[PDB]
Amino acid sequence: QFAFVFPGQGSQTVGMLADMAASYPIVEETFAEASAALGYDLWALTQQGPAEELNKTWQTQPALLTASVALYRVWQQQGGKAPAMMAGHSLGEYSALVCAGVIDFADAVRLVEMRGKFMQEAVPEGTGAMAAIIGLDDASIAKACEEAAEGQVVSPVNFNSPGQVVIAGHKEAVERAGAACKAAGAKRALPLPVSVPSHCALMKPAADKLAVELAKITFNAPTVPVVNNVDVKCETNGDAIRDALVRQLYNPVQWTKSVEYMAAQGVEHLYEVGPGKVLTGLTKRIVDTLTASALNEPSAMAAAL
Repeated sequence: QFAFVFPGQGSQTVGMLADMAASYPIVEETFAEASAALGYDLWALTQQGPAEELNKTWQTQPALLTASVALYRVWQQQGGKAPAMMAGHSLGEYSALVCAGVIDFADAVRLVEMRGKFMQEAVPEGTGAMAAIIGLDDASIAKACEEAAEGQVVSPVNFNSPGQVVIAGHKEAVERAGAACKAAGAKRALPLPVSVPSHCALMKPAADKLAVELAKITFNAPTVPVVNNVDVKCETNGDAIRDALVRQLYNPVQWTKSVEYMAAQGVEHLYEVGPGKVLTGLTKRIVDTLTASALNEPSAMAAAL
């Protein structure tokens, strides 16, 4: 039994899905529905860039959501069975929720565009930072972050695997926290091309505004279980899912535990339904008997079907 996992911001690249689109017309059909909802040509953006445009997060998010949904749609169209469960990393949670039938596709597309805008404006450029902490246990990182905060905000924001954790917050505190992490034994503290300090308390006022938009959108019951980032819970009540998306934005993404949870439910393989191979690469680092592979190239897609 397999699950579908859906990647988040960082997995996009200019040219993504080009080959899948050439094998499967539904890809561009899907991107055209999205483009109609956004008022610009999403496909052309993903194929032509430039990268700097594709990496603006109010454009990244709809781009990635649409990419993942298109891949899902290819799977379904070609007779693929439903996954036992789904989970999506950050933005990817929206993708899962679309594919599980909870949010209308066009609704989600507009939604994550607004999400992106709320996030971007949350904090002035140059006030926030993210760092990748490499080779330190979760708990030592939390302590390091607590000690370093000193009335500013910094905390773990992605638990991606054992020994791979992202922190974020105010620039200065993220610096303090990196250093404390090194002092505690971390192999690396690598600064990321971030700005937007997502998934810490700085996103609150963005989350409040997201809540207002989410309430405008019909949420349906999921047709397959979706394990959420915030609680590692499969909610089925629309308003509970809604609430989980709000809380998701200013709380850490529990990817490690979500992947452990899926394995604990009997899942044996994760298909990454999205561009890139980020989540695929995490998988074995979380549970070394779990396998994973990506479904963004036609051959892989065929081999899996």
